[PDB]
Amino acid sequence: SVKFMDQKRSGEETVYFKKEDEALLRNLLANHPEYDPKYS
Amino acid sequence: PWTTDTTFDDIILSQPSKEDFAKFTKEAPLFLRFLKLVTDVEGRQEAFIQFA
Repeated sequence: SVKFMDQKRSGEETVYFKKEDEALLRNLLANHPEYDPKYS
Repeated sequence: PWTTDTTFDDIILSQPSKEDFAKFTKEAPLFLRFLKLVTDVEGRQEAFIQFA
């Protein structure tokens, strides 16, 4: 129950925020071109 | 060569305008590398950002 809930929580959070980080990595360089080293 | 939308003519006889001229898509990256170098030297990246 303890390791159960902990690992379930960790996996769910990991998946959710992996998706969110993928989306943010997709949409970063457009909205913040001053950081893109492609343009530097 | 055959085209369904374009026609070839003499520039002085046609007196074409900018919209009468035909448009195509050109690949940037070979030019964009040199442009990146030149802009990184000259110190004007806003223009590069707009153009890119």
